[PDB]
Amino acid sequence: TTANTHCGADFCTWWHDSGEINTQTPVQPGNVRQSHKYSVQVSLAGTNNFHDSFVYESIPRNGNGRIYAPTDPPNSNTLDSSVDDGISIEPSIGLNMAWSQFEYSHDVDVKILATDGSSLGSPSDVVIRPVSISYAISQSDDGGIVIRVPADANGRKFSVEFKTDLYTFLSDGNEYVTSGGSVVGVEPTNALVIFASPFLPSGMIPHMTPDNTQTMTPGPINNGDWGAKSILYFPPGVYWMNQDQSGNSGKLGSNHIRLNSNTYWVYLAPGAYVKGAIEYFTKQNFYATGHGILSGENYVYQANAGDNYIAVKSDSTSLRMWWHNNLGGGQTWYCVGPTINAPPFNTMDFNGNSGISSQISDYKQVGAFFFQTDGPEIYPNSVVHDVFWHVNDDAIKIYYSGASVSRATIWKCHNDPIIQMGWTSRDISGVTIDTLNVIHTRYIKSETVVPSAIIGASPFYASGMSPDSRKSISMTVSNVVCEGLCPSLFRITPLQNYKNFVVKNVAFPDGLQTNSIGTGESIIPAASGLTMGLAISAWTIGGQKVTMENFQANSLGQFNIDGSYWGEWQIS
Ligand SMILES: OC[C@H]1O[C@H](OC[C@H]2O[C@@H](O)[C@H](O)[C@@H](O)[C@@H]2O)[C@H](O)[C@@H](O)[C@@H]1O
Repeated sequence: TTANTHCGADFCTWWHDSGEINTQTPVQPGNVRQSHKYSVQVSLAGTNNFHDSFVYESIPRNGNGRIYAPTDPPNSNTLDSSVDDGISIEPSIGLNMAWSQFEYSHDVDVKILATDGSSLGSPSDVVIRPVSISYAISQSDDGGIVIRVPADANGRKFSVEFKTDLYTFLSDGNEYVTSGGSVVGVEPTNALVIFASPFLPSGMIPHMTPDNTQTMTPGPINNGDWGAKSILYFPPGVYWMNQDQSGNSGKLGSNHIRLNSNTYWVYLAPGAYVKGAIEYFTKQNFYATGHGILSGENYVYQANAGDNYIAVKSDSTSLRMWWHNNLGGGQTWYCVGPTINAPPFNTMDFNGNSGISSQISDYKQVGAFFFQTDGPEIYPNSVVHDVFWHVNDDAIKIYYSGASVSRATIWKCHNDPIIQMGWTSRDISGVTIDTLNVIHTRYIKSETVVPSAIIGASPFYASGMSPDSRKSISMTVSNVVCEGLCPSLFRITPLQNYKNFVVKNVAFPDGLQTNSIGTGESIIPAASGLTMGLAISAWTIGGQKVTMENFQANSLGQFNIDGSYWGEWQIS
């Protein structure tokens, strides 16, 4: 019952005294859903001195089921039967995502055990994704699995996957099926993700004083409790929105934290767990830092913050995990360390002015089983590095110039592309995406409106628009790996020109899908007056090179780029 943790400058783990094993319903407000299957421990490398590290668990629909309002009884099916929330078969197969985070600055051993005492398999049955980074894996005599994790300034963020635990997603091209159809993905029934995080840069832990910092108290977050100081600090503990906007208690998922303008910094301590969402109002540079968790698990699908947090989609008022609707100019969001869990909608949007950028690093998103759970906006000149995002919508939204995304690992469900550049005509240059590891996908359908592809551009979102020949998109995408039977490299509906668009070092080691659903096929249709200046090199599939003689639709590359673009693009 008492956990044995360690927290020094070498490594740091933590626990919660209100962990709850629960695979079916919401956890109690002050409890934290804990893995029903795995325990994780950490020791300095080779010292056999293991310390407990809490393993969190997230489940499709968060135990709430198909409900319209956050006050509805769990699993009461009040959501309209016609609404596809992005979840179908997943609960029946027991799909869930568990994870553990610790901090480190020296080589450690990470030990995994099954909590029922059984064997997880031998080390040869263990795969760690992304496969670009290999680990030494051994078996302890109690049947555990031990992973040597070397010190790394950028940390490590990886999925540990056991052969006998893998589920095979099958699709008939319209829905997932329990047998027959075609294989569209193979991934853990019981996912286990490890975040071996570097300690925060000194500057990203704010220096706190009584007048400087509102220190929160573990328990119900009632309205106004977050105060109006420069810093909102959640020390270790569990916190939960407990009221609606009018101040009525015992209601979960019925409000969010509308910060005062004074408050420019949210700090989540390692071992803080906050059921809520953050909307900033400041006009200075603003911050979300620290190794705690912000969870949307009490919110219903599409929870509408302008309409009592019910399940009615609004592009303007459905709840973001990180939000701003009040303008400013020359602002930068610094996001270093946080994990978000179980977002009900799009995860981040800062509105009001065009003047905004972000520095995002060591930033994680888990338990995003709902549709519309896109990654954060990639505002102009943003620098993103060392991220791990589970998504069931657009992962990397390249809508703005000058941005860099580096060392991103994406775990895709079944909706929209990895990189999204469409929905409207855009002028973009000076973007680099390097070291992109797509470790899972499980597309049900082959689609272009929501592109089932690595690099995609959706057609127009609103009607009555035309493609713009005086706009162009230019970027460099390099060192990409998609693992598993993968979707197409490109599905782009051209809404403007593409020029100097470099795609280099792209590998599909397990091959593209070649089934009758057709998801493996890249599609770039004709668009009169527009160029498709794609320069592709070092594209391999299944270990074999894609060249100018096997790129085509019915060959290896499956690249159905319209003949009208001939000469504008090259594969070498
Ligand atoms: O974020 C994009 C989109 O995702 C969800 O819809 C996906 C469905 O789009 C339909 O047009 C298509 O016919 C289906 O096959 C797709 O599953 C979500 O429902 C929607 O609100 C979002 O805009």
